[PDB]
Amino acid sequence: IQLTQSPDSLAVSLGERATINCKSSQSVFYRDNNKNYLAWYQHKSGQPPKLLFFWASSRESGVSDRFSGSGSGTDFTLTIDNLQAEDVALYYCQHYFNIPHNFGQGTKLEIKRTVAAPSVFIFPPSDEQLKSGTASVVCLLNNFYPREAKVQWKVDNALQSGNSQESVTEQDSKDSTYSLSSTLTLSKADYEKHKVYACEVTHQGLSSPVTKSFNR
Amino acid sequence: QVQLVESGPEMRKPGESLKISCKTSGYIFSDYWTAWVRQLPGKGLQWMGIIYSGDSDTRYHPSVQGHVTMSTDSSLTTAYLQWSSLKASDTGIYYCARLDARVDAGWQLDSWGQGTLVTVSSASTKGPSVFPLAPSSKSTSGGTAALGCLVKDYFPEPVTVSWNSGALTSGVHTFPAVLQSSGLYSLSSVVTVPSSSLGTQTYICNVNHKPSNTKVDKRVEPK
Amino acid sequence: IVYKPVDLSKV
Ligand SMILES: [Cl-]
Ligand SMILES: [Cl-]
Repeated sequence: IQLTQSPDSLAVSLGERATINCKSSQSVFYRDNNKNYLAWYQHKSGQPPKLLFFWASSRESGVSDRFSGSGSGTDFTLTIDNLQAEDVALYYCQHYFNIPHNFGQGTKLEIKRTVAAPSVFIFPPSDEQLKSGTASVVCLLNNFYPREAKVQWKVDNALQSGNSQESVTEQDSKDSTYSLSSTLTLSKADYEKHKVYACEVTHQGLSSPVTKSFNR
Repeated sequence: QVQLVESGPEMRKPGESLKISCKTSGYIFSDYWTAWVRQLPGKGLQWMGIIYSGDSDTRYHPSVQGHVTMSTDSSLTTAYLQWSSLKASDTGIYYCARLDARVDAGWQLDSWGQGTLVTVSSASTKGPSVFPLAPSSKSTSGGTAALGCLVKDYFPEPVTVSWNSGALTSGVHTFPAVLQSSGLYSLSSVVTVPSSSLGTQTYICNVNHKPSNTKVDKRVEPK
Repeated sequence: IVYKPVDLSKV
């Protein structure tokens, strides 16, 4: 038996009701027992899956009063009232009527908060790395919302291309922000040719582009 | 303390054998099954199968059945997941978890293992180089100093990074690994702290890459 | 369609 969750992705504001539905291709309600062979799971970043519900509606010990398990037959529903920041996770319904005990596709719950501009920092390359032969300049955008941020590297005001790599964090469980690092990687030989090393950041929270820079 | 504890991250070549463990403690092992759950990349969970210790009764997902094998050693209170001949496609995070075997009780996964990243590749293992992202004036503003460590040039995942042996934890941002053109991963971990206390506090990242046998404790002095 | 659930209560 296959499970199709709906939606795939969902952005919900802090304090609103979040609704995640689960649909069976067959049916996980055994008429004799009066019980739905189905569970619900939460899966945060850097942690294993935590069980929310089982027998559709019956709640696990320690799980929040705000969470609710509901629905019967084919159609089921997870309902997170008064959405807190820690509820940022992937959500999975799962049946155990027959083998295999298939999980759903996954429902990603994102949190919506107010616009937070990034705190932009820059790190020149270490003397340890410069001795080893390479030079990595890290630019760090710290704690912002929404997710979408651009970075532009400028070596002596000249737009770089092809020599930087970036990565966004997962969304934070306390303050609902994203962070981002970008790493301009050069050779020591090329790094020594130029003076000014700048990181120009664009974001919704910022009115203009913010440049954090230094002289070699 | 209901606790399943799996083995650390494993690295192999295609063709090679591997068995990962799932050490079950703090409850009666005969009361439960032990399931295995593959974490799909991006999003998803494939229920692989289950195994019971006293009976040795195996039930698998019809796709993975034959390709993998389960086994349990009742004396150690441990469950296993063997691979006779690994493919490159086998690479992924693999969880274990308990399923309740009592009469008229629900077969749901209430307690889970931490997870193990099995990685199958012909590429050579390489340990990282750990470079200090030192706090300077270009990372200090508003009474808040930013500092970190740059864990460059490694294979495979994972690198795990703690700070001050796990004592420093609030305000840390261990980023996801970027894949370089060379094939090797690169990664940064940073933290925001008070700029006042940079003189009285020592900040050390504990870079730990189990595949290359690399434990590194790197003190991040100001510049 | 299947009405019997596959039992796994080993006890
Ligand atoms: Cl984070
Ligand atoms: Cl300290």
